[PDB]
Amino acid sequence: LPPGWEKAMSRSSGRVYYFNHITNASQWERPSEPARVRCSHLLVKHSQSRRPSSWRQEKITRTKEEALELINGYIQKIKSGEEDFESLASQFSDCSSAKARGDLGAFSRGQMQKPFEDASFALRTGEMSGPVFTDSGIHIILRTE
Ligand SMILES: O=C(CCCO)NCc1ccc(F)cc1
Repeated sequence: LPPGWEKAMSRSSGRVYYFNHITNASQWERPSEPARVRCSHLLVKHSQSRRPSSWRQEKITRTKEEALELINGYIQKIKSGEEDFESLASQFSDCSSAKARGDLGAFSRGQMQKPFEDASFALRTGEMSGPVFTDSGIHIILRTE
């Protein structure tokens, strides 16, 4: 029963699943620290972001609820294989790292905003987060190293 993870029950199907309250990931199978990790991310900003502006939009006006809907939609397409994380990050991430397919490079604890850092270090290599909230907006995080 690894830390961060809990058992839960599907409302629609009644089948057990597992949920991580640090990364907001959820999955059906029973789940399986380094100085540094490397992550990519897809950021969707909203009107309450620290700076409501990006390379995509001079004035970001979408609500925090609308931003969460967009994040949820991207997660669905990534999990179905219909779209690649890197493709969606390049097209739709409100972070300048979109130009690098979302790649932020490597970082230690104490550099990123805390909810982002905690989710990044709690992911296993290759694992992707659910929606992660920071003062910048809502993130999907992919731990690559
Ligand atoms: O430089 C890299 C990747 C480095 C090698 O892995 N990405 C560009 C970038 C990173 C963080 C940003 F906040 C904005 C842009």
